[PDB]
Amino acid sequence: HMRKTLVLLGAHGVGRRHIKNTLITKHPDRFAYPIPHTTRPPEENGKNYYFVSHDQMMQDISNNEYLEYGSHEDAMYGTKLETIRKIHEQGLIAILDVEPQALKVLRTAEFAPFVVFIAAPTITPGLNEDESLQRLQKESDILQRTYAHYFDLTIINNEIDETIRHLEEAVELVC
Repeated sequence: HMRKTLVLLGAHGVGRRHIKNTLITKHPDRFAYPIPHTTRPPEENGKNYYFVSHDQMMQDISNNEYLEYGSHEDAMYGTKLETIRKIHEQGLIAILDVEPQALKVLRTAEFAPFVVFIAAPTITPGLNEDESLQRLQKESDILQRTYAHYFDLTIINNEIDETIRHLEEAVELVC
């Protein structure tokens, strides 16, 4: 693989979770998702989470071993670079639905990302113009006008099945 990581940028709720899970479910021999590490007491280590002590996670973060990290209910969660490496070592493409900040560490030969921006729909006959859609479109626009330098491809998510097909075709070509 020339490109080993499919990075999906986009506003929260634009559909990246459905897209990511569908791609892996469809092609589990092609894609994988790096599960997070957490300091939340456990489950099975390595199933949905890797369990780590607070001190160990902090030491690893300080040593720049994490791609992303955050806190929730007195606990910490993060995606470790090593987890992505494991996927690559198996000849699989890692799918990462992350914030643009993650690209600082991901944009190297080691991870070789293909960065796709999944944009909010412009055709919305089935969606109420409520707070959720307005915020989705606002956030999508902020991302689009701020981080466009880093996009390899943009797909407007008007038809989610088409978005998935386009990603499959792009990956077949570029990765």
